[PDB]
Amino acid sequence: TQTMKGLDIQKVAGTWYSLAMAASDISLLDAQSAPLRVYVEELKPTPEGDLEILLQKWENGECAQKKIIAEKTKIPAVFKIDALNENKVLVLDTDYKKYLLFCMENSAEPEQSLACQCLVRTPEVDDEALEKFDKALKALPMHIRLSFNPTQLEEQCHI
Amino acid sequence: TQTMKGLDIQKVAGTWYSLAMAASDISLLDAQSAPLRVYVEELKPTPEGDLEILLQKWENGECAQKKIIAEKTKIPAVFKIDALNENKVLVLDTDYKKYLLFCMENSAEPEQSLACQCLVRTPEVDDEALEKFDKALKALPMHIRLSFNPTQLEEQCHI
Ligand SMILES: [Zn+2]
Ligand SMILES: [Zn+2]
Ligand SMILES: [Zn+2]
Ligand SMILES: [Zn+2]
Ligand SMILES: [Zn+2]
Ligand SMILES: [Zn+2]
Repeated sequence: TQTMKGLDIQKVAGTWYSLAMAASDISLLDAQSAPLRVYVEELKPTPEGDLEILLQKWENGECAQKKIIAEKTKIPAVFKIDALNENKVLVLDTDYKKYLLFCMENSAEPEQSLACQCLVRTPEVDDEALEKFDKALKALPMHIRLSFNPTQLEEQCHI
Repeated sequence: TQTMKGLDIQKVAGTWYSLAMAASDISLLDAQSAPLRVYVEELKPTPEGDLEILLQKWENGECAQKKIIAEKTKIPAVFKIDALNENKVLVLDTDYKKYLLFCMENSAEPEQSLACQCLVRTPEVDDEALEKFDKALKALPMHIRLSFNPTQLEEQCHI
């Protein structure tokens, strides 16, 4: 799994939308109740160089907002978390203005816990971003891949 | 959507397993409760040239067996059904001995109803069949794609 070189984490700040999702195990994304079925609303980088990830997630028959604190590490573009039974956030690529690709995994069991997403800044299907997502997914052993249509992209998590 | 030329429907008879699934709309396969989340157990061709499709499907908190009668039509490899809010079964390709690729759709709304599967005769992940599945999927506008691991392939529909 190759991460991004020369990530300036301050420039990913602002609103985002989850466009596409992929995972190594089907049950990680199967249904809205799935453990890693999460929709990113906002990335908030901190002065220390950490990354706060604001997202929506299905729980108790409703979409609830969660904040995840990703601590920076000695490896660039890799952040430590303690949520969703995952411990690492990996930023694969971003142009800052349009798209951002990232993955979540558990270091102990990366084959059974790898979930990757393609984010966009506006709720519009960007074919360029999807091409870069699929290109990055070639090396990884993914068993499920999702891509939201324009309607679903606007709705994100919803009942 | 291009169907198979020279299909001998008698030779698809016997046990099958659903290896991979793809659909044009996410909600068609999202979760076991999804309308087109079906697992093919057996294909039974009839003397008239029809195709009985035996499958398992989630309903009322349990996997229930369903039989679908696919009537042959003036087009080879295309069969008429009246189930799952679909009206057509399309056989894309098969070698008879290992794999079979097929799709289901509603003629009225093919973009919102297209669901395609890759079947294998034994519960073992066949990379060759998946390559042919993905090759056939290139032309179609799929928004979700699933591929079962060895464990899931053996379980098919299960609580
Ligand atoms: Zn601070
Ligand atoms: Zn910190
Ligand atoms: Zn579409
Ligand atoms: Zn008969
Ligand atoms: Zn008949
Ligand atoms: Zn695998």
